[PDB]
Amino acid sequence: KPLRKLAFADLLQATNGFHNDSLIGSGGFGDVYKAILKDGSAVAIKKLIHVSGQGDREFMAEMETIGKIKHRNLVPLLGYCKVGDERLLVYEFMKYGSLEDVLHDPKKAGVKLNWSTRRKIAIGSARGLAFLHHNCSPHIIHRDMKSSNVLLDENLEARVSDFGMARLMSAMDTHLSVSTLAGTPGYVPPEYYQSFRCSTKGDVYSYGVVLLELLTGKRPTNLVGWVKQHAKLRISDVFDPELMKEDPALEELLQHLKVAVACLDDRAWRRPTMVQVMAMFKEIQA
Ligand SMILES: Nc1ncnc2c1ncn2[C@@H]1O[C@H](COP(=O)(O)OP(=O)(O)O)[C@@H](O)[C@H]1O
Repeated sequence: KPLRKLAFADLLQATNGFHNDSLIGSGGFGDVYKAILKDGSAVAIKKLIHVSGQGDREFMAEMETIGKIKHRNLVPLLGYCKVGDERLLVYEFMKYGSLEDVLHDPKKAGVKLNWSTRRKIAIGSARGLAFLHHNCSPHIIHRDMKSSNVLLDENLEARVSDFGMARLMSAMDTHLSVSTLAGTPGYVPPEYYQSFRCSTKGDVYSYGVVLLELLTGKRPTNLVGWVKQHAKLRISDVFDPELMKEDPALEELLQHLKVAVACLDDRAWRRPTMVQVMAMFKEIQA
C-alpha cells in the first residue's frame, strides 16, 4: 500500500467543496474533514494551515516521518496533495476519534473506557513510540505527544497521530537541537525550557502524562505535580473513581503508576526508554 498522490479536485468534491458539514476540526494545526473518497475509502483530510513556509515544514515533517513508515499503532497516512498554497494530507479515518475527547466526553456521552481498554491503549501508545525511538533509523521524536494525538480506531486500539512537529534524529546522537519550543502546555518536559533541544526521553515524559490521564482521568492543564505531591500521602485517591468503581482489586494501577512516575522523572537520564516501558508492561502481565 504505497502513498498516493491525490488530485485536488478529488479532495474538493469529497469534502463537498470543503463544506463545514464534513469539517470535524480546524484551527491550531489545520482543518480536518471526514470524507469518503470516490473509491469508497473513509478518510480524514487535513487541510494545512499557513502553507507559506510554516505549514510546508509541517507538511514535509509528516511526509518525512509518518508518510515513510507503517505501524499498527501509528495513524496511517494514505495520501497527500501539493497544489500551490494548498497542502493536504489524507489519513485512514479513526472511528472513535482522539483519546482526549473520550476521557473528557462531550456532554458526558459517548464511549466509556474501562481499565482493560485503557491499559490496551497505554500499551499500544507505548509500542508506537518505541517503534519511533528504536526501530526507526533515523529515530523519530514526536515532540508533541498528548492525549489528543492518540487516535482510537474501530477496535479502540491506540494510534499515535500528528507528526506535524516530528523531527528525525540520528541514532548516533542523544539529542536534537531545534529552534522552537514545540509541545503543548501540560506535556512539556521540564528540561525543554532550558535548551532548544528535544530527545526521545522528552517523548517518554510526555507519554507519562498520557499514562497519568488513563489512570487519573484528569486534564494535565498541574496534573504531574499533583500526583507526585499526593504520592507521598494517599495514593488510593489519585486514580480515576470510575476505575475504582469497577473493582477495588486492580489497585495493578500502582504498578502502572510506577511506570508513569518513572517516565515523569525530572532527570531525562533516569527515565526509562519506551523499550523498557514495554517490558515493564510485560512484567505486570505476568
Ligand atoms: N485520522 C483521523 N481519523 C479520525 N479522526 C481524526 C483523524 N485525524 C484527526 N481527527 C479528528 O479531527 C480533529 C482535529 O484534529 P487535529 O487538529 O489534527 O488534532 P491534533 O492537532 O491534536 O492532532 C480531532 O479532534 C480528531 O479527533
